[PDB]
Amino acid sequence: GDAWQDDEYFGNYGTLRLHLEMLSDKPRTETYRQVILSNSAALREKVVLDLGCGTGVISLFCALLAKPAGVYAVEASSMAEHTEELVKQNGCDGVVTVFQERAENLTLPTKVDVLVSEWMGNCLLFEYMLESVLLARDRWLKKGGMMWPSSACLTIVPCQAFSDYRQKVEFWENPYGLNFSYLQSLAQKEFLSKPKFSHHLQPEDCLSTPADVITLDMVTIQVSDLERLKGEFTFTVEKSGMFHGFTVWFSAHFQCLEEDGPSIELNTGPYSEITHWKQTLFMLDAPVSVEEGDIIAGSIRLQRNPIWRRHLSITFLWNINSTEVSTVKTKCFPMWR
Amino acid sequence: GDAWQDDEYFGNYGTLRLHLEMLSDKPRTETYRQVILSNSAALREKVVLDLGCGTGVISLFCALLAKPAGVYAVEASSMAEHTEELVKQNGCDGVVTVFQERAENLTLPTKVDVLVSEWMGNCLLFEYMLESVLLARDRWLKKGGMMWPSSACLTIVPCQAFSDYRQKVEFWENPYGLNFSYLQSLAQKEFLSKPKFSHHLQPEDCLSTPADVITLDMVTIQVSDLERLKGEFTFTVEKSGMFHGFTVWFSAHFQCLEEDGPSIELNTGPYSEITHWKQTLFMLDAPVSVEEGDIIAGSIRLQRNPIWRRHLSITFLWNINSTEVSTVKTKCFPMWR
Ligand SMILES: Nc1ncnc2c1ncn2[C@@H]1O[C@H](CSCC[C@H](N)C(=O)O)[C@@H](O)[C@H]1O
Ligand SMILES: Nc1ncnc2c1ncn2[C@@H]1O[C@H](CSCC[C@H](N)C(=O)O)[C@@H](O)[C@H]1O
Ligand SMILES: [Cl-]
Ligand SMILES: [Cl-]
Ligand code: NA
Ligand code: NA
Ligand code: NA
Ligand code: NA
Repeated sequence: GDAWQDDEYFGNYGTLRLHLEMLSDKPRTETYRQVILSNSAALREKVVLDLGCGTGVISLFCALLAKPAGVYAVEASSMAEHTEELVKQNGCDGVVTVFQERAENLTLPTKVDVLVSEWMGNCLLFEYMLESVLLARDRWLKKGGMMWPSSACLTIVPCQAFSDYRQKVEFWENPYGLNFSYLQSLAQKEFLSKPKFSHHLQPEDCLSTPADVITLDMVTIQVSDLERLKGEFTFTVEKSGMFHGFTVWFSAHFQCLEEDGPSIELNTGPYSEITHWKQTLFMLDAPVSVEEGDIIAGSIRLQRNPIWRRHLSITFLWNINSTEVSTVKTKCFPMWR
Repeated sequence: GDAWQDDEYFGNYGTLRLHLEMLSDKPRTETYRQVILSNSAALREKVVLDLGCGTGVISLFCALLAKPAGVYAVEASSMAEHTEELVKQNGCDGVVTVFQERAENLTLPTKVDVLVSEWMGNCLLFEYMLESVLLARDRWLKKGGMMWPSSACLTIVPCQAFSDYRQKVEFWENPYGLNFSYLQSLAQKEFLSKPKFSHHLQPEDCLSTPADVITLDMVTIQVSDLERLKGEFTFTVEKSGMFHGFTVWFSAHFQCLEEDGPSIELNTGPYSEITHWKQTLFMLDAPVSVEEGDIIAGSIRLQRNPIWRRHLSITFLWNINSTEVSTVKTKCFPMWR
């Protein structure tokens, strides 16, 4: 409710702006289309729950690209009223049923064989729609049923971010020949203490090979596991450069309904086609130069905000060519836009 | 106060984000630098009022690139506390005095010879800082004194906007093969009823030569003139194309202090270097095809909001190859972000 900021959250999803962004994201939307196509024969006579269907696009993929026994399209925002009309104008109202309900207070006619949802936020967990997905899974997913995505993982890499640091911090040293360096302290707090959403990381700015640090198993994960997620990492710097911070993204995996089948992946990283999530940048307070062979090791922690339940803080701990504790640095980034 | 949303307006100018945007705007900031340089000798022993000085950059241009008798740097936001320190760290605290005051409640030691300000908003008038500038002019500018800018004008052109109309309106006809055309009515209201700030108009999308429609004389204009500004226009379409709407920008002119001197111009239009204002796009409800020789004539009206005094509505009236009144179309755009 108020702790979930549901008025603002679902109010935003009642306008076309966010849905235009999702549907204009071709890698994202086509991935879900490909999952339905790759599993078309296996979906026949299955009951599908599309949790948070928005405009209903995923439900329409299920009803038009396969032959399920039924599709339950669930959407809590005011968009559901239009989704019902869209389903009917695409000739699917006999298979797709629209429920204008929250997953938490959901009443469905039957349990389901497949629960498909697009719940991933920035750095995977932001806004914690995953909680709603897990609650609907526990109540409505039949034993042996399929979660789509079936697993997800958080991936990070040490990176260079020259343009960001120069434009936001070093800029103040001599703009037009004026000494504005007195503002650099304020610039570090205002521009570097928060994550930068919609960062486009270039491959040449990666200082090492990216590593998966946290992996979520969508069948076994529980709501209580989401309060604090942690992963260790150790990076060998592969090219000499400037360590400005960490870039974070995620992947989502869609297991085939049949063991012998194709598994489909949605990757939001720098080596894949850009998505509306792009990547997320976490700047250090001060950059440090590094050379090939340097070891950057530590951990990342995603700590859910105890009061504002759609928010979290991301804490990096890292050490460069060292194991001691007096050398360890840490920075905590509140995840707010 | 509340009708001026001063808490939010001056709160925004208390952070570095907006000042970084202004100072990173090289055409904007260098223009004011060039005005000071071009008038350096004429500014000697003059008293200068920098109204809304922000970080104090314009005041520092005056004290460092000329020899004025004194510079009054006035800033109502919390940035003024830092501006005072910036002035001192640039060795100008003997010439520049910082006043953390609103122009409306301003108490200066003397009247001034020059009133310089960067007050222009989107479509020139947005947020109506010009009102504050005119009130300070009436009280503090000596007779014969100089306003900088000394004049400004609003410029518009009929234009093509294919990408905007396709991405926001036509997109819904067949996304991924689905018929979402039922959403086009909602898309027209959500995406086309409001102005699009930060539009980058390309030269090849101009359907005619741009025309100045409203011109403001900064010495003679009065606050009461700002309630309703109107200008007529008539465009001969120079290339066959698609009439998607109107693009609007402005120019500001800086008269030399001496008659025989260079006059300097800041232009935010498509034939000039891009500024942080870019241009502003006003989309029609439905595009119309036009051919070379077609006449698009009508008027534009900037009507100040009577309640929310930093806002306005922009009303276009236009007619294509016609003089009658039953053929006239009109669209009113509320100026909100
Ligand atoms: N607890 C909940 N119950 C029902 N719907 C929810 C929900 N939490 C989020 N949603 C909805 O899930 C949607 C997430 S965005 C994805 C929309 C659509 N499935 C697509 O892929 O294009 C939003 O419309 C949001 O309103
Ligand atoms: N009525 C008023 N009194 C004092 N300052 C005002 C004002 N209205 C606007 N301002 C200030 O004027 C500034 C406008 S932006 C320009 C800042 C600076 N002169 C530069 O060119 O970089 C803001 O800092 C704003 O706070
Ligand atoms: Cl300078
Ligand atoms: Cl399809
Ligand atoms: Na409904
Ligand atoms: Na991976
Ligand atoms: Na002060
Ligand atoms: Na002009």
